[PDB]
Amino acid sequence: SGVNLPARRVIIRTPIFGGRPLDILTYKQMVGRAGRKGVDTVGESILICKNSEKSKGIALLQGSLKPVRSCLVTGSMIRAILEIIVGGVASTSQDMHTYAACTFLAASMGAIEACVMWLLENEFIQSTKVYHPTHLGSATLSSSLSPADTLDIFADLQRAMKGFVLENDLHILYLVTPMFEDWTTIDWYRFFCLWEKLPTSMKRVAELVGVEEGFLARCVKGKQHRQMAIHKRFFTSLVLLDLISEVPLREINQKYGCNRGQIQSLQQSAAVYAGMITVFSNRLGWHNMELLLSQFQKRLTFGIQRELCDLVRVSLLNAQRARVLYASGFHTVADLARANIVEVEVILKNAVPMRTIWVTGRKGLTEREAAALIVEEARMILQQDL
Amino acid sequence: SGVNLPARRVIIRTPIFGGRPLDILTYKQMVGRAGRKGVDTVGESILICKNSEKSKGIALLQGSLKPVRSCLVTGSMIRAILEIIVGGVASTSQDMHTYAACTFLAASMGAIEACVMWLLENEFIQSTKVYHPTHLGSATLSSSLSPADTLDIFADLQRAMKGFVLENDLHILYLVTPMFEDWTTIDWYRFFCLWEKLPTSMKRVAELVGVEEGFLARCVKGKQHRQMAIHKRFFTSLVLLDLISEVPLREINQKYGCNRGQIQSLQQSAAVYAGMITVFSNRLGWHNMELLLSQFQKRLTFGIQRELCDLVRVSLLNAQRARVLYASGFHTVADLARANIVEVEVILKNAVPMRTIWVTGRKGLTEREAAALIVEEARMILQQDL
Ligand SMILES: COc1ccccc1-c1ccncc1C(=O)Nc1nnc(OCc2ccc(Cl)cc2)s1
Ligand SMILES: COc1ccccc1-c1ccncc1C(=O)Nc1nnc(OCc2ccc(Cl)cc2)s1
Repeated sequence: SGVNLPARRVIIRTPIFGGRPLDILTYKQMVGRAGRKGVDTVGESILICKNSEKSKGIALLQGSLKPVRSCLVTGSMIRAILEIIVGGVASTSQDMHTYAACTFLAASMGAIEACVMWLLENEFIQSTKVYHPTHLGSATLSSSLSPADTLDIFADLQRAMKGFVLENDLHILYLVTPMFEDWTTIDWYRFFCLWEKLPTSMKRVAELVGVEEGFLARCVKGKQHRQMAIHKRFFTSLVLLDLISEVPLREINQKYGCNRGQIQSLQQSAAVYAGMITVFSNRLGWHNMELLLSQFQKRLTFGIQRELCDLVRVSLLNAQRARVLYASGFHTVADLARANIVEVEVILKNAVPMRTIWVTGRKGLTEREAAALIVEEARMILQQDL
Repeated sequence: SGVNLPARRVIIRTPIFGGRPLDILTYKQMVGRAGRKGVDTVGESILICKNSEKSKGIALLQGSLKPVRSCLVTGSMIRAILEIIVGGVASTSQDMHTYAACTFLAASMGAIEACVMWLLENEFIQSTKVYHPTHLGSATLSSSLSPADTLDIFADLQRAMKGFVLENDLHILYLVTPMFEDWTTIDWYRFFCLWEKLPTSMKRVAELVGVEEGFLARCVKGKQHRQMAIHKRFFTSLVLLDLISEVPLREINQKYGCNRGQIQSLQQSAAVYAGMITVFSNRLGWHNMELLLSQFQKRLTFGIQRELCDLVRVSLLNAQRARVLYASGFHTVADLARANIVEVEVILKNAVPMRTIWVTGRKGLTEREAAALIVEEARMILQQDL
């Protein structure tokens, strides 16, 4: 389902993918890559099946795509009703049913009343029965979060304001940690070990958010839907703690047991969540929390420290071409606009963990061209932003 | 002792000033204003005395200024020793006594050893006996605070990081509140009344810093050196709360019983203290507290809200020419650089609580000239800062 990568022959080892038969859409997506346009005369797809498996293989061969659905009480319809009401585009319930008469459900061929009742009973919307957005209802639509999740997000942030720990970045990370989902398979023993070795200030954040020690890779070590979601959020917030501490990905993998792809996926998800939480607090008139969260989206997107938050504005300074360029004295995009060209070439030549330097979207770049583009990007950034 | 304000005749009602005889330096300062240069031929000072008072009056007439002193264990010598050691200008104790051989005490004609011992026993300085600044010793010299006060300041900030209240500005104000000193005569009943009417979130900050209700304008209402310094800091932090809430000075005076001169003096002192605390946290590697405190110095210097923190950068927008200029849509020094000249003239003409507008250092300014200078200052600010 990703990038366009055609191959002359596509061999699909087994029709059973992950314990379940291969999806017909997935199978079509795979076999559509068989054959390079303008190079090959034909393209070949070979699905390797056997014995009984032969039946599922022939079903995939002769199958066709399933019809499209709507997926619309439900979270999607709640989101849609909130989106229209809070935007001011629809006010009366007659308009509310008119809107549902414009959806895919109306084209495929009660719920809106239930959605309006749920939004009214949860203080997302006020009734005068003209429906008007509240402050929480406006903040949910602004920070782009599901109204189902926004209730617990509001409760968590409101509890965090009452007591906050400013001597580390872990409390500002537990709030921007999205969830556990399935980003990794948490090892309980490993978690408990890390916990037994946290600073004298972390466990303060751990107990201020809900984590424990009697249930913190303990009971589950030798073997509750919210406490599981807290510890699996604490561990997740510990990993991000090492991501914003510029710990190398291999060290994070060794200490936590999660591979680098999972760590990168988690950091991207956490940066998205941090941006959403920042907007949510900004629209709610929470100035003492939005100010704290305003930098963690960048610090999680690039996995950096605060010092590099100005250097990573350059498109070619991710988290290691900016740290080696920061240690040499360049700590600001201003010092990098006139940064001696050949100098940054030498600095990028040093510290190796022709076009060896790889840039996202630029593929491989030679050291000289890489740092030349770095200084040019710094010049553009500081020149067009004022 | 203030500005140069000469008068033809200076009449000093009584030689007894504030229950004590008038200082000879103060008397000379008063009577030096008798006579305007280039206008009067002579100047007259008349000290009105009587009966016994006549003796103190004639003593003031025939008195002379006392000799200068040095005022240098003592807090001044501790400050001087810390200043030289942490600056790196002096390292060995031989150099430390050489420094004291350069002071006014050496010119007027043990202590340095006691000061070094006090700085060593309080972790301001490390001994290798070459003396080197620590992180706390470097942070004390950076944020310009007395090392005597910096210990309790460090303890208070360190306690605040563990538990902080971000849902109001009162916790960020209790840390930047200098002290009680004598800025006002606190009325206990009034204080207790205000306290009985605080938001459901203030008393959280009050109990997180040390304030109580059993002793909060209670016992002292019907009638301990630290609890007195906390409540007298809580009340002081409440007043500043109304100063940064843009409450009019007369309303603050009515609700708190402190006149406007005392309130302005307190707000200036608190802004100075906020700047010092911000630098102290900046040099200690406290990024989650320096970020919170980075705006309160301005918000206390001008007694404004956050929205006006960009408008008050203009020299002629204190806290009421910026609020009336903010309500009309100008919320940034960018919108005020091209702000229609005649438009801001009309806006300044409105909202009155020829040169009626008074500007600090510009004396009285006509509305047209005032807002013309306002837009010119905005242009200069946004033009020379990038
Ligand atoms: C909550 O918003 C986020 C902020 C940071 C990072 C991720 C998200 C996010 C996360 C999950 N799902 C969605 C979003 C999302 O992008 N929502 C957005 N809403 N507005 C945006 O700006 C676009 C824009 C701005 C101004 C104008 Cl005039 C027109 C368009 S982005
Ligand atoms: C703690 O510093 C404060 C900061 C804000 C407001 C009040 C104070 C304060 C309060 C009580 N006593 C003293 C101060 C004071 O100004 N100390 C200062 N130290 N350095 C400064 O900047 C001058 C400077 C800067 C850079 C160079 Cl290269 C040369 C000189 S000011």
